[PDB]
Amino acid sequence: ARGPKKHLKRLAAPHHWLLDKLSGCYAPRPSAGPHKLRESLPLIVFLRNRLKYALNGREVKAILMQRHVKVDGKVRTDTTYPAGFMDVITLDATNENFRLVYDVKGRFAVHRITDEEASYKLGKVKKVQLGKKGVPYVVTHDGRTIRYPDPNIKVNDTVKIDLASGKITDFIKFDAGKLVYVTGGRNLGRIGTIVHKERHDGGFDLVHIKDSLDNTFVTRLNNVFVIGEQGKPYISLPKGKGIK
Amino acid sequence: PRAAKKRRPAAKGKNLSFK
Amino acid sequence: LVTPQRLQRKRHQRALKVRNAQAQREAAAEYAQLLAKRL
Amino acid sequence: LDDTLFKDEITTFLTENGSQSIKAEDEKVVMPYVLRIFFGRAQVPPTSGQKRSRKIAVISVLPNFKKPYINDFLSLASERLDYNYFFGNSHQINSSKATLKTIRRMTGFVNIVNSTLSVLRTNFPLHTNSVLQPLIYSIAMAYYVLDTESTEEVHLRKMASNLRQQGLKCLSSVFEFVGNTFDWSTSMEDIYAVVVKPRISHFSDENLQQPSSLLRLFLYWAHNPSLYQFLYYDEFATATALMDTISNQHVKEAVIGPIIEAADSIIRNPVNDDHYVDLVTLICTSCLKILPSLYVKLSDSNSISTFLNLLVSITEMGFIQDDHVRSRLISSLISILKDTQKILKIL
Amino acid sequence: GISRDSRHKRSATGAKRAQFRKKRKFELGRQPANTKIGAKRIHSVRTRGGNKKYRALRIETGNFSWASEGISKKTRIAGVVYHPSNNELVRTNTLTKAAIVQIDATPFRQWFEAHYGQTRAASAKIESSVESQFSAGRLYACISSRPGQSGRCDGYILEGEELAFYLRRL
Amino acid sequence: VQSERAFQKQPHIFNNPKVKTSKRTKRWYKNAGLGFKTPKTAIEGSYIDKKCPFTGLVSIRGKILTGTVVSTKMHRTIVIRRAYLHYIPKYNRYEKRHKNVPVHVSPAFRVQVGDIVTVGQCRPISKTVRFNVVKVS
RNA sequence: GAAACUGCGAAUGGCUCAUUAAAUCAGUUAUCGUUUAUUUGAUAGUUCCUUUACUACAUGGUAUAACUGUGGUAAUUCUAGAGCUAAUACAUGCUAAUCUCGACCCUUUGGAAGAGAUGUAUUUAUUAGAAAUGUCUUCGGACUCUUUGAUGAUUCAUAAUAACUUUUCGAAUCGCAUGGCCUUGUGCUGGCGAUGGUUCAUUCAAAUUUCUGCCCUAUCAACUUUCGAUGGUAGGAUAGUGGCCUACCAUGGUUUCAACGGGUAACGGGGAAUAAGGGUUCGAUUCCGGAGAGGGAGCCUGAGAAACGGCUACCA
Ligand SMILES: [Mg+2]
Ligand SMILES: [Mg+2]
Ligand SMILES: [Mg+2]
Ligand SMILES: [Mg+2]
Ligand SMILES: [Mg+2]
Ligand SMILES: [Mg+2]
Ligand SMILES: [Mg+2]
Ligand SMILES: [Mg+2]
Ligand SMILES: [Mg+2]
Ligand SMILES: [Mg+2]
Ligand SMILES: [Mg+2]
Ligand SMILES: [Mg+2]
Ligand SMILES: [Mg+2]
Ligand SMILES: [Mg+2]
Ligand SMILES: [Mg+2]
Repeated sequence: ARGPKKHLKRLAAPHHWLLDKLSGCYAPRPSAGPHKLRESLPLIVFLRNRLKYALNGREVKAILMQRHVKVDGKVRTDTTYPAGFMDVITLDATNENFRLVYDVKGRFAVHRITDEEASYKLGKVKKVQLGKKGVPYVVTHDGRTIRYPDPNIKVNDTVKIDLASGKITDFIKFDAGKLVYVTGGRNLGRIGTIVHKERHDGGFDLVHIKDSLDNTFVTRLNNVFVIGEQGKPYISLPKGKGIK
Repeated sequence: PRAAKKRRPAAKGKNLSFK
Repeated sequence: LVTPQRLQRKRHQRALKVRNAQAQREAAAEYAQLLAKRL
Repeated sequence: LDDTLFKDEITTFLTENGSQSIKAEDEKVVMPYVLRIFFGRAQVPPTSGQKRSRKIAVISVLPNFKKPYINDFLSLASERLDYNYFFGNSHQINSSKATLKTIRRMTGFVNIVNSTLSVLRTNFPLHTNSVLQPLIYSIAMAYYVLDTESTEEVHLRKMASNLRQQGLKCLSSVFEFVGNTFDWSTSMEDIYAVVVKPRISHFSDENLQQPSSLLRLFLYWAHNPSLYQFLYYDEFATATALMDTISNQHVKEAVIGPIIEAADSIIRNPVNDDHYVDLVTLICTSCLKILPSLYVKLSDSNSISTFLNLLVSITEMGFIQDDHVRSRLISSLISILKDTQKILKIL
Repeated sequence: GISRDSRHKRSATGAKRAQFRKKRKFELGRQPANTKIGAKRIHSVRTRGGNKKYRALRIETGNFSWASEGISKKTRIAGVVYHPSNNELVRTNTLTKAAIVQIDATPFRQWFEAHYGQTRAASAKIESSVESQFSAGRLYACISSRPGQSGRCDGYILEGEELAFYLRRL
Repeated sequence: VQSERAFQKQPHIFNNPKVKTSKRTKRWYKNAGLGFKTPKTAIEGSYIDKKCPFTGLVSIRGKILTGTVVSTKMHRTIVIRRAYLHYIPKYNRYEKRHKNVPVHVSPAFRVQVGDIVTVGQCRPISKTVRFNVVKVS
């Protein structure tokens, strides 16, 4: 191709969206945004194929541009806006709040949450670096840059971000015994406690995770998201609690 | 934190017969 | 043409710049206090 | 005049010994035009990097010029500043001249002199009517405006404060660079009466934190025997002022070390006049009293040594013959104990 | 016409590769900018993305740095004396990076005079050959910029082992 | 070290003639990581190399390979030979194959034809060189 | 609200399989080797600096379309002269701040005499980036010292000094609505949005790139190197690494473990058929990637094209 692609065909779309193969020929291509294309759920899919409030497209469009939908507390009007893991979708008119969290099957689940929990989110610290004028900042998994962070925050840690102000309220270090969520692979959606982090210089780091049932599984570090300490998650968990 | 309590369906089936 | 709307826009822009500067300075003071506490 | 070619033209046209430089016969006619042109460029506000660079270029071409012509550029700078009446009368400022406009014209004049001094340094041409009196008159206005003006004109007061700060900096620079070369016998009285004399009363409490331009000014006079007449004026007011900084409780080490180096120099530089004996007695007897507390404040090993270097310097000149001087010297030496061979010889 | 593609070249084994595809824009090249000493002539080049490059067709002045003194001054260019890659560039007085060039000594001399006040003494002591160059009026300098890219003739004066080496080569 | 037209130096490493603190010319060096010890000859040598892992502007990253030196006839580069067994499923049998890899070698290492060299991956040094010697044995 | 200017898109999609035998492609790596429109998140008070002889209650044609009018051609999404007029087009250009200490009073919600400091963008050079186990105290607390982060790894991030630039940016833009202060002035201040703009990160991408894996042919055994083949240094060019090209240097590189050459009704793969298992054949063709638009060659525009329902030459 001579430039960026703009079309996504249904068979080539992510499997977890659960799009009918005979409904059409194309699938909603997620626009550029906070999350990866393959790891994002466009708002059209959420409103139509999951919540069933909309039957089809321009009704999703109309819902959006009445400004009823808020992603992380901000109004969005793009049908293919790439909402992703741990995004808060608020519908004031119906009085609903949702957090995008995969189920054990590995697909985004419709998980209703309270307003108090909807007031915040968690971000995995992808990067920590000094900016211009000697200003430290942290880049999270959703592309949020937060300046002036706590010094104790390092990469692979998890920062609790307040949506209204976009500031860090608390943080969780990456250590053994922490409660952890799998965000990719075949173990995608499972929840466990850290046991060991195997380190390979110049290679991908591997982490061992033990579930509440004492079953153990190993996963790459890029697929790891701390959510709390064992027995005290900082967010409400879907049904099944990431078991099996 | 606990998940939001489930809300019962607001609307229910309504029935009518004629002719 | 010079109209009150243009004056309002210019004044608002100046106010926005000064407010941003003040907010950034307050954040810097807060972080300095935090690191003073840590050290 | 063209902005795009302005830089290349200077290095091309005005460079000394250049193939395309102006011939010696034609310098007289042409260069007055050059000085006026460069003066216009120097007046631009330095609001961007390009604007800052152009100002630097204008001041950097001055060394190419011969000394009489560099004076002409300075004379053009001071032409707008009207100072003849001030020195014509008994050093009194006129109220009408005291305005924001006049301060701004002073501020522009001082800055270029600062830039010219930085470029030419010791080669800077210092002439009376071109530079010094417009400089001395400029600082005179700053004191006059600051004292007379009410608190309402915060804007005017700030500019006077800025002009004073640059004026003192402009002074302390010229004293350092061309001070030994140029003769100040004519202007010693005017410099003291207009600049030093107004502020001697509060010199002490102002300069505790770090060296200042005017404090640096007194130190340079202290180090140089020829300029002790500044220290002699008004019953050693300035020399007493230097000491009353030291006598203060909260004086910091940064200002301490320089003064004792100056005080040590005065001891080590005998001068043949009656006032010198009075000065050294005041400088010495003053230093001895406050020395022990100063040692406690010090935090640098080098700063310890300079007190020893002053203490030894007292010994060779025989001030120790006095019963008071010897006793106070001992009180300080025991404080040091409470370099090593330097202590031993004094004992 | 100019391309940087590696497909046209023979394989490591010596096999003659066949044309995989037509020439592509992202692997392009452009004509050299043989910068020469003379009245400044620079033209911009629109490059990949929104960026721009400056082409020095002619330049007579440049900023040169006295590293030992830690100073930088703008100076006219006298001429190219020695270039390690091509003597033909020296013959044609072509300007490129690493070229050994002669520069006027007036600004550096005047700065030395203002700072040290000598035509303190220990600090004013400088290596002998560069002082001889000051006496001559021209200094040997190495261009550290790339005039065909940034449009500048900026560099640093030779010293020490560098100067001895290039003096031997001269 | 100066057997060439252009003076050969470490870029942006400046020795001050005026200060003259140490007789030795100032040298910059780095450790390439991955537990590869930097030899002292690189630290206290006299060579200059832009493509050296320890004194040049090159970083080792990616695959680390091992091979046997088979040619050292060019300047500053060698050719190693890696052997392996490819599996033919139809005949259910293995067989020997090889490939020759050209690898940059620093003068801090001394290699003859026959030793085992561990090599690290870098940016393309030349037309066919994409590796660099990092440990001789 | 026609027309036109301006902005964006037209580089997506669709079709086909010509050419291509370590090439594409599959799996698997790297960018500490580079560009990246757009999306998302952050991000820029520089007070001052003589001609203030002063536009910021807002600067020009250094200008034109659409439009009026007169015309050329057999003919085309051809256009000439003259006259007008706009910008988020083009080109210019501004308007009493904050922060360190702090004598002295005063002992706090303290006042501040005064010593000090002041954006970005490009280029180069340089620099940084590593027994206080005590005393008092109100029993708390105070007294002296600390002072960059990351990677397995860097000349990394970032900061500092000196200059440099036909050199940038730092809002002369727009919609809705008319709130608050007063010394009552068309005075001061002020709300919700859109569109722009430096840099960083993120996102959609692009380009190279690491290792392993291709049908037949030995009645193809030596091939590549004169006209770059292998490597070294320097330069040029590239968004950038690199013989990609130039100059000079050495004589190198692959191969009976099949190099090189030749054929291929050869795009590759996910897959399809058959088979008990091993195997054999097909795969242009609903999905991923690559190339092309009759055949070669070269380019404008734009973030992105060597584009062809864009342009220029040559052949049929
Ligand atoms: Mg396509
Ligand atoms: Mg890594
Ligand atoms: Mg247009
Ligand atoms: Mg073939
Ligand atoms: Mg757009
Ligand atoms: Mg016209
Ligand atoms: Mg060649
Ligand atoms: Mg074919
Ligand atoms: Mg196929
Ligand atoms: Mg194509
Ligand atoms: Mg056809
Ligand atoms: Mg476009
Ligand atoms: Mg074409
Ligand atoms: Mg067609
Ligand atoms: Mg097309």
